[PDB]
Amino acid sequence: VGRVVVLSGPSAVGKSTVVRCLRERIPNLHFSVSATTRAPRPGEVDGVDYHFIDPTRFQQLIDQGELLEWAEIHGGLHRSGTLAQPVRAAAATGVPVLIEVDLAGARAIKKTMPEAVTVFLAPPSWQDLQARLIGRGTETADVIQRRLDTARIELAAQGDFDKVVVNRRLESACAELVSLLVG
Ligand SMILES: Nc1nc2c(ncn2[C@@H]2O[C@H](COP(=O)(O)OP(=O)(O)O)[C@@H](O)[C@H]2O)c(=O)[nH]1
Repeated sequence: VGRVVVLSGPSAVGKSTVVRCLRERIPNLHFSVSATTRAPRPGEVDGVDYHFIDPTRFQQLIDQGELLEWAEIHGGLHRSGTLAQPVRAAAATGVPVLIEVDLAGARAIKKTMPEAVTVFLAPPSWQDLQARLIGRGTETADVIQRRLDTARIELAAQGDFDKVVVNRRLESACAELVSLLVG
């Protein structure tokens, strides 16, 4: 049976890098393909980038308990979420599964699939995260303050997760995640 790992963290401690490294390291890793009700962009392939479904069908899936989690995107322009069945089928086939979501999505997945392993990717320090959020300083004081407040709230509840991987260095953080996925 394949492990299911749920990767989350602060909304900007940086995850598309770690995900890329993980997919290169584990040749048959299944990266969960979310359902959405927006339309495809040119270049997007149904079943690969998203599972493109229509608003009516998505509501069916909600009511039948077929989403591990879902949310309204841009205040309800459309919806996106994680489908239970592909994840369960991949795991029963023996293939490891990675789900990458925001913190609210990860909290919801722990309820619908408790055997999933939740991992919070933390920064090596507060000062490290703060420097990245100031960045080049092209954002106003009010926006930066709001991002610093948001990060503190999100960091303060890393205890709800099963595992904390501290992102000190790409190669060791990615190594720790490989151990969880195929160990
Ligand atoms: N909770 C939930 N949100 C999702 C899911 N997939 C994508 N989203 C959100 O939809 C938004 C925009 O999607 P898009 O611009 O195509 O690229 P993305 O941001 O990397 O997913 C992001 O804020 C995501 O957090 C999902 O499976 N579940």
